[PDB]
Amino acid sequence: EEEKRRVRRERNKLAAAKCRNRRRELTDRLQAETDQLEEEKAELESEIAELQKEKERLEFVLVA
Amino acid sequence: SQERIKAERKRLRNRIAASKCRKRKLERISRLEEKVKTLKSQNTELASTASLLREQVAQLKQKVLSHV
Ligand SMILES: [Cl-]
Ligand SMILES: [Cl-]
Ligand SMILES: [Cl-]
Ligand code: NA
Repeated sequence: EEEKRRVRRERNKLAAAKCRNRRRELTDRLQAETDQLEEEKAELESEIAELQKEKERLEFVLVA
Repeated sequence: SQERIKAERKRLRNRIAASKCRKRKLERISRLEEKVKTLKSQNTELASTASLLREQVAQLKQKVLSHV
């Protein structure tokens, strides 16, 4: 009788859950890209440090 | 009508709660989008610096070789 309201609330809760799963898809993708970019940034910082050390080494050799 | 009042107040409270939650969600998404953009730009700068350095080191190594 009023179980119309029951089906409607179950459906509302399912629609909400699908929308939250779409939101999570988006934020999870963005978060994973961010994680990847942070790792690649760290790698680039480390590489630059090593390359700059080698550059100063070689400059020292060449001034003697 | 107390009934009409009760029903409309309940729906409106629920709509505030909804819209404030939506504001929070979109703000979080926007911060993540901005952070991705920032990191791509930072890593572009770093990658150009690193490739410059690799080229410079390689030139210095050739100069060293020029004397052995
Ligand atoms: Cl959500
Ligand atoms: Cl979550
Ligand atoms: Cl090196
Ligand atoms: Na840049």
